[PDB]
Amino acid sequence: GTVALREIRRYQKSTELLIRKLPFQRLVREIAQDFKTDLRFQSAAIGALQEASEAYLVGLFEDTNLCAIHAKRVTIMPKDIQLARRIRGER
Amino acid sequence: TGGVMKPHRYRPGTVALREIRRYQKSTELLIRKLPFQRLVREIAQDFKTDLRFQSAAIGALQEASEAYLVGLFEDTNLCAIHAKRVTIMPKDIQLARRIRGERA
Amino acid sequence: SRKESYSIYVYKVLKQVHPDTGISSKAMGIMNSFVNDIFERIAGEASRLAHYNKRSTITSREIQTAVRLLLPGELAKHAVSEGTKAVTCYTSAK
Amino acid sequence: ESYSIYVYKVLKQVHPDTGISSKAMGIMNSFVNDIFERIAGEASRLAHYNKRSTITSREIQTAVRLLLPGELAKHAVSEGTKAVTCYTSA
Amino acid sequence: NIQGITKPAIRRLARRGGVKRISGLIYEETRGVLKVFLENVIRDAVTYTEHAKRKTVTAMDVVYALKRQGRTLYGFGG
Amino acid sequence: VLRDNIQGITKPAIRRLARRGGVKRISGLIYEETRGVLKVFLENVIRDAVTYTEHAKRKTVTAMDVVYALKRQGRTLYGFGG
Amino acid sequence: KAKTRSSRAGLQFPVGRVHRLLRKGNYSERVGAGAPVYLAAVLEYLTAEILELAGNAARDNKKTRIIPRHLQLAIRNDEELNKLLGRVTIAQGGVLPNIQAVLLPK
Amino acid sequence: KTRSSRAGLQFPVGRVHRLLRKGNYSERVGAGAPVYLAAVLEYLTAEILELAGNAARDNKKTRIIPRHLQLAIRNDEELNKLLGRVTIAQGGVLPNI
Repeated sequence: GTVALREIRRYQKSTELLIRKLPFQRLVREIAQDFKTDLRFQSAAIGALQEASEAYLVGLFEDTNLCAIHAKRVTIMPKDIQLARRIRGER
Repeated sequence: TGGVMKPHRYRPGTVALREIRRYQKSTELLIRKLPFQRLVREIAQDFKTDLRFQSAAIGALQEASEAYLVGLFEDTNLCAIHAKRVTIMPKDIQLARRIRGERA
Repeated sequence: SRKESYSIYVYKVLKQVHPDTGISSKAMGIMNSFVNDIFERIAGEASRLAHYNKRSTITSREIQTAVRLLLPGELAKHAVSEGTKAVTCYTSAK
Repeated sequence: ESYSIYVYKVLKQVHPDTGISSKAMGIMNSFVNDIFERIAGEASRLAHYNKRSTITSREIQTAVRLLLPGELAKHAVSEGTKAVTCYTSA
Repeated sequence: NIQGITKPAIRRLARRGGVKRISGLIYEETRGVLKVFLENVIRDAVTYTEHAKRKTVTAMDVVYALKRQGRTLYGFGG
Repeated sequence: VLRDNIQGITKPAIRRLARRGGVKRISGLIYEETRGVLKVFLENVIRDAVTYTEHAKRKTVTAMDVVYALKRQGRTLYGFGG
Repeated sequence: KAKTRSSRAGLQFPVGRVHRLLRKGNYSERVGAGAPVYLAAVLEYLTAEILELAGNAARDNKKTRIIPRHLQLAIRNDEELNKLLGRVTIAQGGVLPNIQAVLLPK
Repeated sequence: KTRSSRAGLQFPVGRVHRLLRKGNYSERVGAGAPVYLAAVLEYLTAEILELAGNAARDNKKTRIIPRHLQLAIRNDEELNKLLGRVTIAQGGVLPNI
């Protein structure tokens, strides 16, 4: 439990990206391949996608933590994920 | 010996589920017109007086307020169901507003 | 002065798709508001997207791309096909 | 085009001894462009509503009250008004 | 006249959303959030009217303000 | 060709992202759901970005298109132009 | 005989009106010729779909009157139409009947 | 000679006027609109840079970082209310446990 708070304190003060660059790059290319072939990508576009996806996931985890806190639990569950997404309006 | 046997009462929730079906089937306004009109005038008084409010503007405001409140209660019902309760509490209202972004 | 509306055309297409069904005045108002709102959305998206490529013209291409950007799913594809059908029909006549 | 020089001028006005990174400069440029787009678009929308073809100080002022929240907007409106009279008195 | 939004009315509004049980303390909370929402929409409609050089708020200002807040309303001349 | 690459988003990466959000304990079923959510979000952004590239007769996705597209999804990004 | 552009393209919606509104609605100095035809066709198809589903939903209710209730039913019961018209409130449309499963007694 | 010096502003009034003219918003633009818009932009940028410099000073730094901009924006009720739907690149998150 102690190192959980240590990880929270370390990562909430840091600003570098936490998603590894090359798997995310391959993921973006794999997703984009099935819309159009032979697609090129600027590096800045991949970086913008990485930053936006990280910000979105951080916000989703914060709202999910609020939902978990509501049910008198400390562990987040998938039902919290779809609860937050449903209330936030995603389908 | 002229007494009458009583039909007793319904369980808590039966008349609730009935009136749930009845109000979800019908579409009339649920807030009384005149108190809502007075409330809108009281809120509008604080900025600049002598402001006339067309009946259609008050009706549009009432429809928007009812839609907002119904949506908020649907989200709060989802919150209550998630916490293994059937009664909504103000903490669920605050949480629904928090996740919606309405409350900072 | 008068105020234009889409009431007659909505009634015409309703009579085309459902000959035995009429429509109330409130539903006419909702349909008019719906058509106007969709018009503003597509026109604004086309205007923006045209401004991105430093272009001065809204053509069929800009409207088609705006339709693909807004409409969600198969609806877009169906709309695009019919729109292309209308354009070539116009192009086939004079 | 960029707003780099003007942001540098106002930065050295408010903080002569403080520097700024290039990423912060890009952030400032994006922020200024976004705020400009919001205010100008809402002013145009107001001009379209009132059947007007001219954007004057009025619609800009009301767009500023519409978008910016609280005290901020008031001081901004005051600042804009002062600029207008400063323009008018020069 | 915030008390004019009476307890059966707010009970009906909660009932349309499918809610079975109502806490006793929730009514003040619903009155507060309704007041906040009405305050925001009324403020925006009032400044729209003041820009329009008018003394009477019309339905168009209300629908405009609501649509600008992402709460587009159909049926009132939009 | 690329096949089954979403698993490249590692489990410690999801752990770090949750730690940034203040989450104390993590269930074992969170990772697959998180991967699905990330895939949905990426697909939604990439669809609009590739449409913007196709209209301009370009063959490369630029940063501006990705910004414009997230802004069109209500996710405005500062720092990459606009 | 000066034939209307709507009759030329086989549409019911006014091509001239959308052309005038595009030209007068402060978007861009000049407007291409095919854009009003395309926009009118898109608006036609969409209004046809909405009115079709609404007439069907009225038909299950044994009614010959389309009311806002049927429009709300038609919009919310179709997945893609609900996705498109997500953030709109239909006046006098009501709410779809939905009661949760665990909300019910045992 | 310049309109900026006449209005006592550092932002370019001519640039705002040019963007309004070629931005396809309306047919004509009054003379007071670009001056007013430039003044609003200058006041807002001065406010946010002031709060960012204060945050940088509190963090014992001499150069403003996007971390400092994120902290300055998120610690201000009016600014974060204005910028609720904005995610700052390389900004991180606000420390909250």
